[PDB]
Amino acid sequence: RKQVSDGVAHIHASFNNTIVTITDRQGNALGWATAGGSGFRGSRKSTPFAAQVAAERCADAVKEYGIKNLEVMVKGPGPGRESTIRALNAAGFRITNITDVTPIPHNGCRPPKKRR
Amino acid sequence: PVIKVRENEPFDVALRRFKRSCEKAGVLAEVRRREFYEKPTTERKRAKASAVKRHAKKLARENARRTRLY
Amino acid sequence: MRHYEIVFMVHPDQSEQVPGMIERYTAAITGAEGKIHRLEDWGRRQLAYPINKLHKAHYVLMNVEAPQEVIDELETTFRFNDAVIRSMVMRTKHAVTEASPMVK
Amino acid sequence: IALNKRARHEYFIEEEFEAGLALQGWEVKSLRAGKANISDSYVLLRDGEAFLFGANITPMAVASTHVVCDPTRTRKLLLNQRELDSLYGRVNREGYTVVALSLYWKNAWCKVKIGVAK
Amino acid sequence: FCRFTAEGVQEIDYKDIATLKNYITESGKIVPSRITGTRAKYQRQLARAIKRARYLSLLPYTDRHQ
RNA sequence: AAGGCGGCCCCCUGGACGAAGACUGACGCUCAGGUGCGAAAGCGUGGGGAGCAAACAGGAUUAGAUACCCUGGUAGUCCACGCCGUAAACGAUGUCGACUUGGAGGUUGUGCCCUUGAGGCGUGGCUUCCGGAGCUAACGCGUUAAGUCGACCGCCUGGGGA
RNA sequence: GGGGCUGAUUCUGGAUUCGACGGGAUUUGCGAAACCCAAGGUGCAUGCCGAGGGGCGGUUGGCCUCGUAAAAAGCCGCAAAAAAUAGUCGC
Ligand SMILES: [Mg+2]
Ligand SMILES: [Mg+2]
Ligand SMILES: [Mg+2]
Ligand SMILES: [Mg+2]
Ligand SMILES: [Mg+2]
Ligand SMILES: [Mg+2]
Ligand SMILES: [Mg+2]
Ligand SMILES: [Mg+2]
Ligand SMILES: [Mg+2]
Ligand SMILES: [Mg+2]
Ligand SMILES: [Mg+2]
Ligand SMILES: [Mg+2]
Ligand SMILES: [Mg+2]
Ligand SMILES: [Mg+2]
Ligand SMILES: [Mg+2]
Ligand SMILES: [Mg+2]
Ligand SMILES: [Mg+2]
Repeated sequence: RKQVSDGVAHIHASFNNTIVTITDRQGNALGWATAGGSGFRGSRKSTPFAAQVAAERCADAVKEYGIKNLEVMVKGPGPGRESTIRALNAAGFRITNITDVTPIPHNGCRPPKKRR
Repeated sequence: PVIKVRENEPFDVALRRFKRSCEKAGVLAEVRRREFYEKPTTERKRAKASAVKRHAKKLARENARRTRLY
Repeated sequence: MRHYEIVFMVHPDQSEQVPGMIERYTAAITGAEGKIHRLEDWGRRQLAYPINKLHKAHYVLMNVEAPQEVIDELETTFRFNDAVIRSMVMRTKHAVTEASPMVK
Repeated sequence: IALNKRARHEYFIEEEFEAGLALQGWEVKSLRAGKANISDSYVLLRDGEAFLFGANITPMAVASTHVVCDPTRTRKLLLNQRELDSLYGRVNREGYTVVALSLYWKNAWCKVKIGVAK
Repeated sequence: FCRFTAEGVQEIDYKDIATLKNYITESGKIVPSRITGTRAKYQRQLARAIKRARYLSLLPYTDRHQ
């Protein structure tokens, strides 16, 4: 394939599931791994251990493109905002930027009704 | 909150700096506040109750510490 | 009259038409027996965000005393002139004389 | 001469050291102007050896406002190798509030008599 | 210790972009009066100046955005 | 004024408040009937329709669950014209006006004093908290009164039935 | 068109911002990595090896110790100026 050097990480931690996706700099998603696919279902995958083993599955997924640099764009609230990039430090690609790309509307579309 | 790494700064320190920066810039707090639609009467009423408790503690600590208790 | 204050950004490829914009808008203001007080070309400037997929822009400030009809003629010619991306017209109470805080 | 009016309403002082700064002669034409400040003269003492914080350099500004001496300058204080071990151990734990008590001279410099206000 | 009352400025201009960058923060928000110390009238004129600079793209709407 | 009003810019426009002056010279207050404005939901006509979402469908929990919770989802929300005239339309406190110990702040002017640094001495308007005598069934209100009074208006005479 | 006023310290004057934080230098007095020097104090010992340790990470290329296989020392951030966790009950 095309063994590129730099990658970007996308950590879409939400309130139930945590998805890690190594893309390139340009935008094509190279590899991905989910905390729901990494060996859990239902109650377990809203814990940051599930996020860190999702990042380990993703390290398996792109330990062959020659990724030697990796900036991380975390998104959303929930479990795996911090322990996911802890696991990416364990995986060992270099981290330059740790940016937060959480979509905050400036009072835009109406959120749903409050769960009793 | 784009946060670079600087040289001779280990990643535990860089992640702590990102943590405290995102926390004080208010991403978690604002997603938890904009998850569900807090109806405008509950907005005004929660604000009034927060103002009541804020003024009440900031007055009542003097109104309780003006004496001895031991 | 009033004290309108017009500050507008021009497409960076049309940056050499801009002295023609200076002359034409000065003449279209002064022909209505209306004064014109200060006038600055800030030059090209890098933007905080891409406005219409574009990252440098040519800033022009002017402070005009003119009637409202020729001010609104200037506003529709700003909206129908392609070279200008954004244009603000702010009604100030007092007419200025001094220098802008950015040029220094 | 000068005086601060931030904590002038507020409390008194327990300790007195003859700790003046060595404020430079880039500000003589603003020293002999009258516009007083010893404003926000909180000093913190550390491995930088008694950094004062944010000294407003007298905005008369006769030097065409580029560089008179500084907009705000940090500067150190004139005490002993033993007194700046005592005050070192006193200051370097809690983020204290200290302040100058006056602005006068002994014919050479602008003398500061420091003190903490609990 | 409001700097507008400490430098006596009558009407706050919107093109002193460094003195507005003092009062926007790391994300592009507006630091409140609990953190600066401005009197509320100059805080509101400051907020209007920040909105005019943000529409004129002198300042950014958010530090992230492109 | 009440409902209410929240990015920025322009056009039209009402009101308030402050300062020294000037002026008209009781022109004032309240107001039955009468009129005007009056959130949201609703209706009519015609547009729009991203989100949200009564009705509705499916999934569960349940003894059943025509509900909460989940996945969808049409009215409606929105724009212009109208109609309805109702709300715990609340400060559960009609308007106007006078007099009566104080403190804490906020807000918006303004006078003076050396703004001698981000001060200090007063006068206005508006506004939230604590509280005195007074009052009150008590709670509490307390110079913005539920205090002491005056003018005019509205309303109540046991709970249901209603 | 000249004279006086700012070369701040009434000049025949010696740091005096007592000692700042870093100096190029000298007598004094006390450490073995400040030292000539013992077997001067002291013996199964020595210099240089290698490797591992506070709820978590970092820090001494070193504090402590060990020899054919894995263990005990000194310090920081981990919110206390408004703050972090739970379906099933009808009479
Ligand atoms: Mg939901
Ligand atoms: Mg008369
Ligand atoms: Mg009537
Ligand atoms: Mg409606
Ligand atoms: Mg309709
Ligand atoms: Mg119907
Ligand atoms: Mg329709
Ligand atoms: Mg639709
Ligand atoms: Mg009714
Ligand atoms: Mg209401
Ligand atoms: Mg109410
Ligand atoms: Mg009523
Ligand atoms: Mg009575
Ligand atoms: Mg009371
Ligand atoms: Mg009464
Ligand atoms: Mg009563
Ligand atoms: Mg029964």
